[PDB]
This record gives sequence, C-alpha cells and structure tokens, in this order.
Amino acid sequence: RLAELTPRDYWTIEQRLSVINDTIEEFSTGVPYDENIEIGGKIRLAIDRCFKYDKIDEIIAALKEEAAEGAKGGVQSWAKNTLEELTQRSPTSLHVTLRQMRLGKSWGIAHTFKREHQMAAKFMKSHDFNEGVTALLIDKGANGPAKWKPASLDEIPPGANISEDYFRNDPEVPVLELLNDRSYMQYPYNKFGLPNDYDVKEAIEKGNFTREKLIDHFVETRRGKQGVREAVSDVLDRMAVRSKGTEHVQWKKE
Amino acid sequence: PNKPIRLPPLKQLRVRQANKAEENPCIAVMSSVLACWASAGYNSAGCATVENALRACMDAPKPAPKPNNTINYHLSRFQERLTQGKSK
Amino acid sequence: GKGRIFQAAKVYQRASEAAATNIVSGLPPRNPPLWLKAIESIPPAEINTRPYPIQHSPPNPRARKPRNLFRPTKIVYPEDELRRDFYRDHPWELARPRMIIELDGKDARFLDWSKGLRQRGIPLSGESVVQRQLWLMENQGMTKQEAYDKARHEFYKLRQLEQMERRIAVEEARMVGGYFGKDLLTVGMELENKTYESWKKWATTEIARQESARASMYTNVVDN
Amino acid sequence: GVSPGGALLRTSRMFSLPPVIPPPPGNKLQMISERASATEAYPTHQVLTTFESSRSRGDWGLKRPLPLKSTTGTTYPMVKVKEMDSLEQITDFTSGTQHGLTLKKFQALNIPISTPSEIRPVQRSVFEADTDVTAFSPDEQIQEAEKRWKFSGPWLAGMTPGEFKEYLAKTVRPKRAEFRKFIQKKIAAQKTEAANRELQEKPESITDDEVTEYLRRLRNDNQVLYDLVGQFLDLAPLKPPSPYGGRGPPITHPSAGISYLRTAAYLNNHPIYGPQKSHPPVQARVLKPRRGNDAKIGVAGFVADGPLGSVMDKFDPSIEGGAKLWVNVDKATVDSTGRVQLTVSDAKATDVLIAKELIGDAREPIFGSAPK
Amino acid sequence: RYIPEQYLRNPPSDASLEDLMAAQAHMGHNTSLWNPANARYIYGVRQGIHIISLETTATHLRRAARVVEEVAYRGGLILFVGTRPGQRPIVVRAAELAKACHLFTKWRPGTITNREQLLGGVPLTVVDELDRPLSGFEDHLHDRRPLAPDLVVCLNPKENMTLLYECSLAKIPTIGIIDTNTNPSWVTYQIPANDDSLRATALISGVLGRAGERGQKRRLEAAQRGVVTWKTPADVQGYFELASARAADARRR
Amino acid sequence: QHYLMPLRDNFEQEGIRNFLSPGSVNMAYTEYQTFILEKLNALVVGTDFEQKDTKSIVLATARDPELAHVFNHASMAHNNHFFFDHLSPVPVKMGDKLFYHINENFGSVDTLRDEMIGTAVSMFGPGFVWLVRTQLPGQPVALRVMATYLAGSPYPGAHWRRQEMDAQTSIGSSPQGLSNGQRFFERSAAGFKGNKLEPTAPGGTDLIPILCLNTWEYAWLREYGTGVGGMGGKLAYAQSWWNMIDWAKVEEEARLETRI
RNA sequence: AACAAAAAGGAUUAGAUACCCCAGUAGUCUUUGCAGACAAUUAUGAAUGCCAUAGGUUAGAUUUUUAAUUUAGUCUAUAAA
Ligand SMILES: [K+]
Ligand SMILES: [K+]
Ligand SMILES: [K+]
Ligand SMILES: [Mg+2]
Ligand SMILES: [Mg+2]
Ligand SMILES: [Mg+2]
Ligand SMILES: [Mg+2]
Ligand SMILES: [Mg+2]
Ligand SMILES: [Mg+2]
Repeated sequence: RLAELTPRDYWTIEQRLSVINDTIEEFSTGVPYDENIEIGGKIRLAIDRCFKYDKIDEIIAALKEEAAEGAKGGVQSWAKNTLEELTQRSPTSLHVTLRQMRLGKSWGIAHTFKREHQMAAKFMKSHDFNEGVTALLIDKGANGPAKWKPASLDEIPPGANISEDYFRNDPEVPVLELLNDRSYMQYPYNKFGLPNDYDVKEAIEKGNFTREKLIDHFVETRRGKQGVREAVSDVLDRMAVRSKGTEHVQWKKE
Repeated sequence: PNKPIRLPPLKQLRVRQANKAEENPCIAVMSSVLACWASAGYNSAGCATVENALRACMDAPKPAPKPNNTINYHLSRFQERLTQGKSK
Repeated sequence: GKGRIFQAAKVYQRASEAAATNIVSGLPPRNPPLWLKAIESIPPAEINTRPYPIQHSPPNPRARKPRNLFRPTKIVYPEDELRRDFYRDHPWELARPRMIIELDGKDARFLDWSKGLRQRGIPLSGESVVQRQLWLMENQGMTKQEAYDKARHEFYKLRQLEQMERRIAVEEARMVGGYFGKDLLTVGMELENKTYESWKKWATTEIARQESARASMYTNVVDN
Repeated sequence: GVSPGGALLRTSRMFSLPPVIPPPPGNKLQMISERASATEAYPTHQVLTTFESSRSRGDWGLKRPLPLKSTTGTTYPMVKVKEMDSLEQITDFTSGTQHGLTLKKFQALNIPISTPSEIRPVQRSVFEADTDVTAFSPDEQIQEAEKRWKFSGPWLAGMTPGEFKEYLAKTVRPKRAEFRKFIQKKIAAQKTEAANRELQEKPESITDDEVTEYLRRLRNDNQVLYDLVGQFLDLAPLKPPSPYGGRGPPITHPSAGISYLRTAAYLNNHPIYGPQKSHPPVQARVLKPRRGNDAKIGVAGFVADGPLGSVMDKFDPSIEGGAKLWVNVDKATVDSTGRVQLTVSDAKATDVLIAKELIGDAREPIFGSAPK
Repeated sequence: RYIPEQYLRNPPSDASLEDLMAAQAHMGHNTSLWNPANARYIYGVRQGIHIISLETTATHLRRAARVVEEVAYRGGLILFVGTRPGQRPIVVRAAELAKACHLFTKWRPGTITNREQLLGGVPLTVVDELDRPLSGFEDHLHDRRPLAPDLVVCLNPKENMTLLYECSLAKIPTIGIIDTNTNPSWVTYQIPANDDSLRATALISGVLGRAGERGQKRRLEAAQRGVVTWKTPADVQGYFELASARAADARRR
Repeated sequence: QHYLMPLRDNFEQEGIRNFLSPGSVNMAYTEYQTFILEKLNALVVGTDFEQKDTKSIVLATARDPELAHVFNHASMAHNNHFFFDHLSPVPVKMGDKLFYHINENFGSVDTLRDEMIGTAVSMFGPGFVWLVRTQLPGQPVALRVMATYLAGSPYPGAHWRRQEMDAQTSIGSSPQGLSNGQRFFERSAAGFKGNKLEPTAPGGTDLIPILCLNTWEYAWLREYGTGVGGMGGKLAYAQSWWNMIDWAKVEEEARLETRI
C-alpha cells in the first residue's frame, strides 16, 4: 500500500508524512486487551523521583528508599530489582551515561553525533569496554562476570569526577565530518505516536477541558488511534488533579 | 443412473399449461350411453338408466374454474439461480 | 465482451484532468468538484491481481506440474478430526440446540481449558470436550484416546446432574403447592391426534376413489 | 504463527459447527426411496437456536437472515442448516424440531440406557468405568478386550462380500511384516516367563525362522490364533470362545448421547400418596396393528414393539386421533445400528388414574370421593 | 453484550476484528459462485463457502471511512444506497448522521446521466458555509442543472450496476460492499465483506455514518472560525459572473 | 453473564447495626448470591435467558416444568436481593399514609408485626414472608400477608410457583384437609388445561410486593444461632428485622393513592 | 429369404417421367482383384508452449473410500480476450 501512495511534487514534507501516518493506522488490529502500560502509574512516578538527580550516588540512594519497607510509593519489588541491575553495570558507564543525559538535553542533533564520536573514542581506550565485551560476548559469560576498573560505585569518592575526561575532545581524533550540514535542536516531526505529558499539558494549559472531556479531545484529534484513551488516562492519573473539583482538572505541580 | 442435468440458459422458464385443463365430466357419460346402444340396442330398456344420467349432465350447472396457478411467477424468480443463465 | 467498461478506479485521474484547463481557452479554469480535494491523497487499491493464496495445508511436494495455484485452500484445524470423533459417538448430542450467533466475538478471552469443561460465556457442549481434549493431548502429553476418555468422562458427570435436577426440581415444587403446565409428552401427543385425523379424512376420501373407480372399471352400464 | 484474524476465526462459533456425520446405516442390499425421506434414526446436523429478539429479525448467525414465515411463530426456535450457501444463493435449511423435541421428550421419560441383555434382568449402566473405556495399552490382554465398545477393526459378520474383499486386500494384506514383529514381541514373553519364573525360587525378541514354526504349531488349535490375530487387527469379538457379539459392536457410544442417567433405581415421592411403586406411565400411540402379526407403538416419538399381551389387534376408524395406550418404559438400549429400542410394558390401572388425576382427567378422583 | 438495535441507536465509530466477525462480515458465498478476480480478499474455504479475511475487511473499511469523512468535510453531497428489503432503517439512519441523501428503493436508470428528465422539478436551495439558506438565487434555482452526488455508498453493488455505471460515466467516486461474487471493478473503494447479512450491513453503514458525521462537525466548526473548507461550485460560480454583468450593464445605464 | 451487584449502604462492609454482623451479611449475600448466580449462569449460558433479567427469567420459567430448576436460582436471586434492598442502617419512622392503611387493614402495626413474625415461625421451613398489595379493578388497595416456600414468587405472572401451602401437613382426610386437597387438584387441573381460576389484570398489577422477610437458614443460623433455650434463633431474627424495615421505601413502593 | 436402381403395370393429375400402390432385375451378402471420386465435416491439417472459472459426464488413481483430491478424455455455460 505504501508503494501506491503517489504524492505531488508540490506537497510539503508535512503533507507527505500525514498521508503515510493515516495509511499505517489502517492496518492496525488493535492493542492487546489485557496487557497494561508497564511504565505507568506507580513505577512511572517512582522513575520521576529517583532518576531526577545529577549523581548516580543520589539515584541509588533514592531507590533504597523505595525498596525500604513502608515506602508509600508501593514499588518495593521494582526498586529492589533495579538496584540489583545497577550493581552489575559498569560504574564508569553510569557516570558517563547520566552525564550525557543532562547535557544532551541542550545539544543539537548534529552536534550530538560529533561529541559521541569523541566519547566513543575514549571508550575504545578505556579498560571497562574491552573487559565487558571480552567477558560477556567473546567469552559468552564464561570466566565469571566482568571486572570493571573500580570494583563498585563505593570506590569512587564523592569529589571524584570520572565524566569530564570523556566529554573533552581529543585533537588526535579528527572531528566527525557529517554527510550534510542539516541540524535541529528538536525533532521536527515526532508527534505521530501516542500523546505524552507534553501534549496533555499543552492541551490543559491552553484550554479548560474536564476529566472526561479532555480524554475525548485526543481520541477525536487522533481519529481513533489505538491506545490514546489508555495513554491520556494514565498521564492524568499522575500529572493531573482536580484543582477545581469535578469542574475541571489542572496539574499537580502548582 | 445419473442425476438431472442443469438446464442451459433459456429465454424463459415456465410451464405451458399451468392449470390442468380437465375434461368435460360428461363426455365419459355419453361414451357409456353409446356403449349400451352398441350392445343392448337403441330402443331397448337396459339403457334407460344411463340415458337419465346423460340427461342429468346438461341440467346441472358447470363448475366454476379454479384460480390461476402461480407456478410460472416462482419459476421466473429462480431461473438464473436454477439454470446456467437466461438467454437475451 | 458483454460487460461494460467500468472506469470507477480512475474517477480522480479523469476528473482532475477535465478540471486542469478551461474549455474556453484563454480563461482560468472554474472550481473543481468538491470531492476532488477530499480523496486527493487516498488513491484506490489494486484490484484483479491474483496472488499466491495462503496455504492452510502443505502443498503436495511430489507434484511436478501443479494446477490451481491461485485457488484459495481449505481451512483445517486439529480439532476437526476430534469433533468428528465425538459427534459420531454421540449423535444425539446434535439434538441439543446450540447458538452459533455471536454476541461480541470476545468468547475466547475467558476460555482457560486448564481448569475444566465449564468455561465462561459458552455452554457445556461437545465443543468443550474437544477443546479440553486438545489441551490435555498437547500440554499433559496424553494420547488421543487417553485425553479423549478423561474429558469425555468429565462431560458425562455434568450432564447427569443436569437431568437429575429437572426431575427433582419438579418433584419438590409440587410438595409445596407448585403446579406446572403441559409437558412435551402431552403436547406432542395432541399434535399427533390433530394430524392423524387429517390423514383419516384423506384415507377415507381416497379409498372411496379406488373402490368407485374399481367397480366402475367393468362396463356393467347395460343394467340387464 | 497465525494472523489475528485467523486466530479469531478458529475460536469462532460458526467454525465450531460439527461436520455432518454419516446417516444411520441401513440394509446395504435393500431398496429405498430417494425422492422422499422421513425423520432419521438419530440427528446428523446440529440444531441451531437464537434469541427471541434476533429471531423476529431473522438473524441466526448464518450468512443471511432466514425467512420469517418459516422460522417465526412456533414455540421452540430450532433449525437445521444443510448448506450455509447453496448454488441458488440461499441457505438450505429446515426445521430441527423433529429431533430437537424428540430429545426433550425422551429425557422426560427419566430412564437410563442399559447394556443389551440376553434371554434374571440386571440393568447395568453403560457409563461404568470398567466397560466404558477406549484407551488401551499394547499389554492389554484378551479377557479384558470384551469390556470395550470402540474397536478399530470392522465386524466381519456385518460386512458385505465386497467390503470384505476390499478389506482383505488393502488392510490385512500389507500388514504381514508388522504381524511377524507382533509375534516376536510375544516370544519375548514366552522365553522370559519360563526363564524368570525360577529366579525367585529380556530375550533378544528378534527372530526370523522361529516365528515360522510357532505359527505352524497353532494350526492344530485355531482358537488361540484368532485371539492373536483379532488382538492385532483390533477386531471385535465374534463368538464366546461374551459382550453381545450377536449383532456386533455399537457404531456409537452405547448411550449415543441421548441420556446420561446411570440408574432408574429411585422412587417418585407423590405429594399426597407418598412414594410410588413404579415410575409414572406414559401414553403411547398404536401404529401398524397386528392384523406381520406384530404391533408397533409410538412412545415419545420412538417406535417400539407393543407390550406382550382390542386396540392393538384391529384397526378402528371410529377412534378419534387413533388408538392410544398407557404403558411404562421398562428398559431402553441402543442397538448396533444406532437405533434406540425400548422394551415397553403395559401400565397398571391405578397408576394411570394417579397420573390422570394431576392433569385433571381422572373421572373418579382417588382423593376425597374414594370411600373404597 | 449484544442488542440487535445497537448498530442503529449507537453505531460504533470504528469496527474491530471482533465486531466484524460477530456481525458475520467474513461469510462469503459458495465457493462455486465466486468471482475469481476478488480472490485477493479470501482467507480460505470452510463450510463450503469462501471466508473473507477479517484483516482485509477492517483495513478497507477504515479507508472508506476516511473517504466519507473528507467528502463531508469538503461540503460534498453523499448518497447512501441500500435497496435490499431490510436495509431501509440502516440507510436512512446513516444518511441522517452524515447529513446526506438516502435511497432504499430501486434506482431509476438515468437519474444521473439523464438528471434533467428525472430530477427536473425537485426543489433545491442555496446555502452558505454555515448551511444557512441564502436569499437572492431565485433566478438561478429555476434555470439550473439538477444535482448529482459527490459520493455514493452502495450497500449491495451486485444488485444495482446501473447506478454504479452512471457514477463511472459521471466521474463520481463510489464505495461498495464487495462480496465474494461481486465484481470489484464496479466501485472506486471496495469493502470486501458479506453483503447478505443485515448485521454486517448495519455495522459497515453505521461506521460510515459516523465518518460523515465526524466530517460534518469539522466543516461547521471551521466555518465558525471563518474558514471555509470548500470553494463555490462551478455551477454557482458562473452565476456570479453573469450576475455582476447585469449589474455592470445597469452600472452605465 | 449475571454478576453480583453491591448492596444498599455498604452492608457488606459494615452491615446492619443490631440485625446482622458484617460477617453474617457477607455469608448471607456475597458468599451466597454469588453461589446462586454461578449456578444460574451455567443454566442460561447458551439460551435466550443469557441476557435477560432475574425477574424476566422468573415470569418466563414459571409454568414450564422443564425449567423449574432455572426458576429456583432466578427466583432465589430476586427474592434474596429484595430482602436486603428494604433494610435501613437506622430505624425509620413509619409514614402517616402507610400507618393508616396498616391499621385499617390489620388493625394495628403491632398486629401486623405478630402476623408476619408468627407466620415465619409457623411455616417451619425456609421461605419468604411477603407484604402484598392487592387492588382489583373495582376494589380499593388492600394489604395482606403472603408466605411463600423455598423459592416461590408472589407475582401473579408466576402463580404457577406461588408455593404458599405445604402438601405434607395441609392435605388430609379431615374436614379442612379435604378442602385443601380439592383446591390442590383444582389448581393443577386448571393450570394444566390452561384455564385461569382467579381473573387477573393485565401487567400483573394485582399483587405488588412491598416488603419481604428471608427465613432461610443461611441468613440467621450463624448470627442468631440455632435458638435453643428461647435465646436468639429464628424468633429473635424476625423481631430484630422488624426494627430495621425501611418504612420510607416500603410506603413508596406501596403507592397508596391519597384519598383522605 | 428380404429389400430394391432398371424395365413394366395400376392410380393420381390439366398433363405425371415422378411422389403413392401391385409386382420386380441388377445390386446389397460370400471369396479374389480392379477402381480411388464423398457434406471422406468439427464446413476448423498435424504438433508444441501457454491463459481464469463453473456445472455435467467417461476410464482410473488416492483418501478420514461419506465425499473429496487428482491424471487423461468429452460436452454445456461463462470471464479475460
Ligand atoms: K418390393
Ligand atoms: K407409372
Ligand atoms: K471435465
Ligand atoms: Mg451476496
Ligand atoms: Mg460391404
Ligand atoms: Mg487399391
Ligand atoms: Mg462418410
Ligand atoms: Mg498432414
Ligand atoms: Mg464421445
């Protein structure tokens, strides 16, 4: 069917993406009737409280609070599992990873691939990468688990900063020359999926809808896209409260 | 033994005489009268009864005809569905 | 070719060309039909192309020049063999009326044949035995005969309680002043009476035809 | 592995319709009528039903809605579909009440189906765990092969001279090599029974020439070989040297799925008269009087032989609605041809009065106006 | 879970695989009475008939709904046509939701190619973007060619090919329910499905009725904002030109 | 399918103040109404009664002898819920209109108390005691007490199962015994032949049940014990019940036409 | 034996070689040669590769031999053409 779609030369890229978006939504046989949103509600709320810091030490500290008995979050089973994972991940990778997630939010897409080319170059020289790959993939788990440069995160003192070394360009590594000079700070066309907090927020801060009326605003705007009612309903369960009673609903922040 | 064939496309599927064209009920009585005259004679007395039956025929009224049979209407509904088609 | 030339798949191409220019050369074209821009980006789908249909059963490998390649194939499931076995051992199970009318098509969402024959939404029927048998014959590794006997015996004990409850339910109702209407045994006989009479009238009126036509066969009209 | 559309159709209701089973077998060499056909012994198609709100619309879950004139008005909505769409673009259907209501009328008799007996009446249910079994082990011996009711091999006495030749040519002839192996497995039991009976004071099981001689030894005793041949081909027992091998095994379950009661050993507690001696009588219709000198009666839609004992001797056009007789259904069984045969017996006098009293037909009611 | 009057009282906006299967939309005709051209929509064979693929019916139905919604969004005249006996309540309800025309009796041959004879004395009216009747078109409505539908939704193409052939000549797009024996070349947008079931015809028709209703709502909402989603037709467009000419003639005089 | 619906004022959670413990009402309604509905579902799972309502199944399976077992579960579910639906968390003051008809028909509200309570114990069997409203086309509204047996229904459309008089201790050779026996066969014969004994109005507007008292053992055996020694038992159960009646709602459903 | 060009007779008819009738020889049949012309036709040379269906029918084959599937023939009615 995509092969049959013959656009006009004078159609903008927006019109072309709209024709393909409407064509993909015709072959949808519905989402599972019983499978529920995995990262939603309690777990989704916990992620926003535990992964909002700028230090992996504080993140793990917050997870221990959730896993503790009596935590009002109710995600004890989830928090305990994530902790058992982070301990196995490379401690250096966690610092470098958490650092780029905070910096990449202000980078351009073209500037991103250039910085990562420098970062990746530093990992080839590092010890964890060569050890993790040789121990897990080449050995297929044999010879026991991996052995990172620091045995754990406790070896890295608070004042230590093992990230800046990776975010510093190396003059011996030429800058990555891209195939074109295009770039942008945010995806120009990334609103063809389900509505997220950004979409629901804009609709609330713009209009004055209600609990049920707001859900129908998206179910109609997306022309019956499977999962909109479940997604919009979840977003309101977390980031929306009856600030005006049953009349309308606003965000919980303020 | 084979089964009935599937009729080819016809211009119209119908029966010629829908209602049975029954015969005059007395033409049989006259034959009986004519049968006695051949065996018992004309001016005989044995045929005196059959003659009375023959005279009773024409003195009685003619039964009214039956309503038309709607067979041909239903044959025309199922023609294309029962045969190989309909000729134009 | 008695058929006519249908160009329904090219209404847009034909309509858009007729609207491109004006018949009065030297003037701008008039406004096109209102539907032209509506289906501008919704072209028709390909038709009349014969694809290789879904093969519900393996095609004959020994065939060297196979025919009927573009012919849809028969849908067959492992349960077809089981349904035929059960309903042939229990022909009168077909007399129990079954409603094949669908309600919402969501029957298979509450069917967990690991529990037993009694499921949600569907009645206890020969289908339950086939589904229960198939589950045992696949999960518990039982054989066709072993799984058949198990699901088959569970099915009998349930039917027995259904028949024992009708009799007892009516017997106790009368012990406390409960009366009922006519039953099929009585209603069924009355219908036979009314139909038997119709036959008696036909036979009585049809026998008079033979005896009269028979006696009149001889030409005894002379009255000697 | 299957698309979501194909997954729904599989569990669909219309896809769960059972295939049309072959009709009840009749005399193969006997003549019949092909134009007209009456009710069959047992049903072959599934009876369908709808909701009262849907029947008024003609919707029966089929391809098209059915005509209202021939499907509305009656009490029990029942329909039999022969073809969901025929060459006339119509759903060839018929009423299913001839069998749908025959099942309800039979179950109203409240009688089980017992195993056929020979002529000490001992009515044994057909659902017993020792007799009602179909899964057997290769070690299954002969003494326990009579309890079964479902055999893979045919009944040699029931086949025609033509069907028997086709069987000998296409079923038993290409099984010679397999049968020789079946003997070797027995030899494994013959050489171990005598070699392991003294240890408490397996054999090679693969031979070529020893088998040829063992079979010759059995030529003096043909009975021990037939039991060995029948056990391999899974043939139903024929003669005693027990499980009613007269007419052959049943082509269906001994109950045929018409009744699932396992006994009639119970008493009916009457509201005023306490428990009863026998089950309530049932009125029957007389068909084909003696004057064949045997009479036929219609009980609950089934035809049976009249009681061993008038109205059943000579036809009487004066009787309205035909001659009718009150009787009691003693025993019900399913023969080898799939038919349901009832051993009817004449009903008592007082019982017919008790039954007529409830329905309001008794002339002199046994209660109130019965001084003696 | 099911009420026979549900497809009319509250038709669904979109049809799922379960709704289509429950409505008997997958039951084709006998395998012998099949148009081998439309073997592309057949899933298999069972019970002696052809089974239409549920995925194929759903995809084609969601596509037709888009066509109905856009034609109604651009101010087009739609015509729902179901002529079989028990299809009058279905077609009338669908046309009501979409603010369209209905036809439940035998189509008169020539009502499109010969509309001057058959639709000569039927009254019309001129309306603006808000469907408000405009005054001052009395001279136009008297000397005007009758209207033809901008879209035709046929619920039984097999039974009326005269209607569909006139749409092919008049260059009018059409939507049809194509059963296993129907020729798919008769319509522009096919909906492979059982056309003999009043339960499947009510679902398909109700879904297309919601599409038209959803399209009319957007057209009238854009009008309140002062945005017209259509342009004056060529018929009325010419009237404005010669109308100003008569005013231009009197301009000097 | 038929599913269990919540109670009036969260009786399942707290229960009545001094009539039934939260654990008793749980075993009486939740653990029983659910048990009846599970069996009711299996009987109508593939029939026309699959989506019909309880009262609709009652009137439709009243006379048919091949559906008496379906009637029991449908009638029991309807009668059981009818009992809890008329209970109040706090005693209610009897309205003036209802307080008048009760005195005019039964003489005094206290007389009606002993009549219903007396009938519950005098019946010696699980059943329901109803407060019926009878109004013939020509006669005025009149209240009476009807006592049904195990699962009998009071509605006139289901008179076939108006099980209100046992046959083991009411039909005998005594003078009054023979009279009951005659009425027994007169009903069975009239119902069988289709004739109607008591002409009724269309729509079953003759009898309109207003109040009910469930005397089954599962509702009081646990709370009020067996009753040995005069303490508790089925007697006290009927007494405490009389205090929690929703006379406000009872008067409503009665629809006593104003004529004062 | 029978049938039957020819020859001949009797009728019919305006006339009647004729059509009809009473009879009747070659010839048809057997064996051995000659002869080679036919609406010797499917008004269609033989052969090969290929193109979508439906309903019958003929001789098999396979199968859960009910009835389906399939190989090779033949006919009917259609699609694309
Ligand atoms: K001659
Ligand atoms: K001559
Ligand atoms: K052929
Ligand atoms: Mg059709
Ligand atoms: Mg010759
Ligand atoms: Mg030669
Ligand atoms: Mg020739
Ligand atoms: Mg040649
Ligand atoms: Mg030939």
